[PDB]
Amino acid sequence: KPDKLVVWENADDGVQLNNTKKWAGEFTKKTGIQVEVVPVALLKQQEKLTLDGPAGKGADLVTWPHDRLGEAVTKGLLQPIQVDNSVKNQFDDVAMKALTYGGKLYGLPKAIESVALIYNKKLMGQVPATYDELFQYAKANNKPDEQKYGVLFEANNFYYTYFLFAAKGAAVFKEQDGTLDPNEIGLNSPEAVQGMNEVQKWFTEARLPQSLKADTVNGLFKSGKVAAVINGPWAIKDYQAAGINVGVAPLPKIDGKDAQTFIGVKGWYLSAYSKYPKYATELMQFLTSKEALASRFKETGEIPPQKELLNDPMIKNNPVVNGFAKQASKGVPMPSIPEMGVVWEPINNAHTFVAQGKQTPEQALNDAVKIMKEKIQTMKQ
Ligand SMILES: OC[C@H]1O[C@@H]2O[C@H]3[C@H](O)[C@@H](O)[C@@H](O[C@H]4[C@H](O)[C@@H](O)[C@@H](O[C@H]5[C@H](O)[C@@H](O)[C@@H](O[C@H]6[C@H](O)[C@@H](O)[C@@H](O[C@H]7[C@H](O)[C@@H](O)[C@@H](O[C@H]1[C@H](O)[C@H]2O)O[C@@H]7CO)O[C@@H]6CO)O[C@@H]5CO)O[C@@H]4CO)O[C@@H]3CO
Repeated sequence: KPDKLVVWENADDGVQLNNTKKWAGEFTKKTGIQVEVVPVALLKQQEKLTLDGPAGKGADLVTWPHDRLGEAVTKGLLQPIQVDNSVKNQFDDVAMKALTYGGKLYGLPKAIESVALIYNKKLMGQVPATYDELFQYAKANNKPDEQKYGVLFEANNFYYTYFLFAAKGAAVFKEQDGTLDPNEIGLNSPEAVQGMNEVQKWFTEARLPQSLKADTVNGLFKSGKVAAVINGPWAIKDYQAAGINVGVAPLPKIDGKDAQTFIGVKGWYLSAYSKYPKYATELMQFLTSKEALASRFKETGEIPPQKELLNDPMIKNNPVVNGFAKQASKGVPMPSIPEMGVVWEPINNAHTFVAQGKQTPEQALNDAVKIMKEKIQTMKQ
């Protein structure tokens, strides 16, 4: 049997899948090892490997945002990768430690990301100076009965709403000597309730649709109906191909200070179930070379956390990229400790309850954290 590797890439039916297909094709051309690039939705890949991995049907290389890395490692999904110091030295510090857990490196980075204010230059000449101005802009221009919006975003999704919580001094996990305590969830603190109250206002006063999803936000912006969204670098190519003259700015200052968004790092990881860890790691290196990631940026629009590429004027001074870099500079990497794998469902459920007017900020957050704590007592080895 000739050598074959399997790779799971995001199922975007577009730029990300095509770019990975290209470079895998070049690896096969060079090495003779056949590589199949299979589209699997990025946020479904970990759950799919949870089943297919032990079943012996999993991919050799997988990819998802770094926040669930600790969870993945604890569950035995991934193995550390063996690369030279020279290969490591080519990538940004923040990205490399985000893919590092328990002193071990679990991947090589493809993209570093933060949401920012993405606006339609034909609808919005100048960005609002403050969050208060931004919210008033939404309150005046969000008219769902005529398919028109001033500001639209996934306000039912904690990934996006995080800056509202951070503004009030809320944290996902408390500052117990860095991050050395599984029981330091801060998502039902008084400050966190202040953040969730801000979320509530977007549905009660800015009349944002209930049960929002990426497709709804993106589709409406692409149709020219929305002046501004809070979204990430992943949506740029799609917006530009929909004829939008896109501007990117850091989120307007909230309570007088810089907005603190999450920073995401997406890397390639090596499955613990891989029958060919040597060859797969070689493919991972090939897919994340300077040449590979420079091409990836050109096609996908996703910012590669490669040291030389981040300072490439072609990428660094790109007006679209610049806005995202600015916002990311004020942001924090998502937690990547194992207990992050218990956070997302309850907290997003809490956003849903408040958005629907079913539970208050306080009640929703209290219920969510109780659920989180209970689930942590069913985790690990
Ligand atoms: O079109 C959007 C999205 O739609 C589908 O996603 C579903 C998913 O299939 C459901 O299982 C559930 O998701 C779970 C996740 O599975 C779980 O990991 C966690 O998710 C959190 C992430 O781990 C965390 O990093 C963060 O996510 C960011 C992400 O870092 C950003 O890069 C950006 O993601 C883009 C995706 O990479 C891209 O594949 C696509 O996503 C699809 C998804 O593939 C598909 O299966 O587009 C997005 C950009 O629109 O944004 C996300 C945040 O939206 O935060 C999430 C928590 O939101 O928890 C969720 C919920 O329990 O629900 C999602 C839809 O929300």
